[PDB]
Amino acid sequence: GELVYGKADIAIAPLTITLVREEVIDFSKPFMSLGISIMIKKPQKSKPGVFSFLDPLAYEIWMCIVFAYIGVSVVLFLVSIFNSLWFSLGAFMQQSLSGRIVGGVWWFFTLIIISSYTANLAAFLTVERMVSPIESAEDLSKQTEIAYGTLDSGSTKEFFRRSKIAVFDKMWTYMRSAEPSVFVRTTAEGVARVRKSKGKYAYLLESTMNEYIEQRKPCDTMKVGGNLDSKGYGIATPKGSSLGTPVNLAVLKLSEQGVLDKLKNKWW
Amino acid sequence: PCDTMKVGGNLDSKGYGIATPKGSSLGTPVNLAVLKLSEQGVLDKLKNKWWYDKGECGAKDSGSKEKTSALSLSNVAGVFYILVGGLGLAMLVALIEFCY
Amino acid sequence: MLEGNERYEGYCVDLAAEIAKHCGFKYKLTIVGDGKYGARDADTKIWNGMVGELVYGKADIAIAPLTITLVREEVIDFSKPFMSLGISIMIKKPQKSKPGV
Amino acid sequence: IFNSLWFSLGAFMQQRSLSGRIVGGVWWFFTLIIISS
Amino acid sequence: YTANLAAFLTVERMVSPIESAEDLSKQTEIAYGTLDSGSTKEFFRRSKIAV
Repeated sequence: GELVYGKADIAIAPLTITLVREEVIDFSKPFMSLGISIMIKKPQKSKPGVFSFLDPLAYEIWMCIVFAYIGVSVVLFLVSIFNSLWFSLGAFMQQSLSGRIVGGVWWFFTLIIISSYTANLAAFLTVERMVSPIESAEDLSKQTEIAYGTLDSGSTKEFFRRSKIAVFDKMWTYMRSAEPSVFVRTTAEGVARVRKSKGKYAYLLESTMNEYIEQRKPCDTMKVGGNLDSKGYGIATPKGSSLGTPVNLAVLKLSEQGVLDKLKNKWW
Repeated sequence: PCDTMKVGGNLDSKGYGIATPKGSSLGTPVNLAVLKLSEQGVLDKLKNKWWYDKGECGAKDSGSKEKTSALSLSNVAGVFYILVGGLGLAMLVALIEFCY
Repeated sequence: MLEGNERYEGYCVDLAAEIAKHCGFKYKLTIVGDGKYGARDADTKIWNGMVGELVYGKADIAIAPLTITLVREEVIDFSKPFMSLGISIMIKKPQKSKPGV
Repeated sequence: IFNSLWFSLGAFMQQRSLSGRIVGGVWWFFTLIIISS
Repeated sequence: YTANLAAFLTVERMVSPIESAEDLSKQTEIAYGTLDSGSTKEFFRRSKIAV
């Protein structure tokens, strides 16, 4: 209102470019691209438990070795009743020509398994490999353990409301019937809800603000996956002003000489 | 054959546009009509049309390759196939010992 | 077998009809010369390309993936960007190799 | 106890009753993991 | 034998190359390049960024 009413001549600020603002003043070309990204708290994975003890061998090897135990402990029944299983449970306990190469290929078989369980068990106490989070936004919509929402009023809530794309429509039919209120009051209240959720709540916002929180304390959020839409800021001048075109031709000289990206790499 | 994959973000910020002659009559109205189609989502809908929809690797854009925490079942198979290969060779010698 | 605007299909072909829907004008689809872009010679200082056919009167508007640059902005009027992009990385995604006995 | 710790230290070492036979089995796979751990 | 098995598991557990511009600039096994004449090559020429 300070440009159309004359209370200002030019404006340089993170101002989104829209169609309604273009019918009153003159917008320049964008100086920084952004879009709706995803922000989540770093997978710390400081939650030790039993589901991580059997993590070495997979859910299919732990359950495949027993088919070899009872498969060898029952062969000792045949190569020699309630005493053979009493000897084989006492044989698979501590580590005729038929029964000879039975408990030896079974040795060399339990060789590699005990050799392999120890090998990979060192591979995840070396690097926590902590950073393994959901990134694709289409993956964020197919679950309900971890809630997600947006701002109660803004350009972000109106993006999912009128979308004729299949992936984004289901994201909307959730937050409309999701109780309790998955919507926050301000942007300062939305960032404070992901931090006190033990990693059970998410927030969507622009990639300029999402790429800025990741590099600030307490250093826990991380932008995951590409953005959802395409948008950019700009500079405005009054219609017919003597600085509308002179400034528009100046910004494009900045991005080509690597100045806008050196500024984006400076304050971020 | 969907053997490529975009890794990381973009290094620089650039974009395409529609061009009109300087002072052309259809200059501003198209500039306004472009903002109308971007906000109406018609731009990202048509972007999703000829890329993912009519694209030949629509399936190669949903699957993910991550660092598995566990050990592979395949390498352990080389041991199970040499164990049962000994259990079977063992029962072949039990019969020649029961007759002699 | 087709003729006119039905011959060509793609992102811009649907973009053309949608631009001609909120501005209403009979548009004829034409292909520029030799798949040309916006460039300027150093010796002759002659422009060529889709940008060239807009300053020389052989066309009225150009709709294509045209990189928005300063040397192109001083001569024609660019609309707002309808598609953001950037230089990225392409690596052959591996890890499809299968362990064997 | 003088012969049970004699046999438990001797059964800690290497990695005829069905009840005692299954005792020898669970103690290996438990110590086998801690030695691996 | 058990000692050699754990070395290869940890090398690949490093997960390389990770997705980034610098990881591509840090190793030289998997080389990298652009186009000979275009807006892509001229980008790195006059770039005053360390990476």
